[PDB]
Amino acid sequence: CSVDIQGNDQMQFNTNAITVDKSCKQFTVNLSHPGNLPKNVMGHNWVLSTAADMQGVVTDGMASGLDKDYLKPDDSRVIAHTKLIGSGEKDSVTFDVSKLKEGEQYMFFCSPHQGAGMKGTLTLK
Ligand SMILES: [Cu+]
Repeated sequence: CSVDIQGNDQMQFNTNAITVDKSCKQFTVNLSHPGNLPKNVMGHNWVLSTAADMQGVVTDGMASGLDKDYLKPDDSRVIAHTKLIGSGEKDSVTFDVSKLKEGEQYMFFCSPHQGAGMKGTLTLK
């Protein structure tokens, strides 16, 4: 009921498909950032929404800027998220699996780099 995920200096996560076992009550993502670039140059977060909500979350988050960790404050569309991290920093987020529904499509992404392809699927199994 946990996954370790890395975001690197070239705007890539080390996975693009996360599976959450449906028997898990909570799920945890441990985000880290190998590489050498600091947060105000190549910062990453990990953000979860429905596939439908992803674009809005990214557009509104980018507009919110670096000091808001590239996320719209109190965004109802964001199921779970970490803070923004630079190289050598780490952050974890845990969420209730009850927040995911069978039949729905979910995406994870880094909001500042989602447009550059830093995204993937999250699926219940
Ligand atoms: Cu990123």
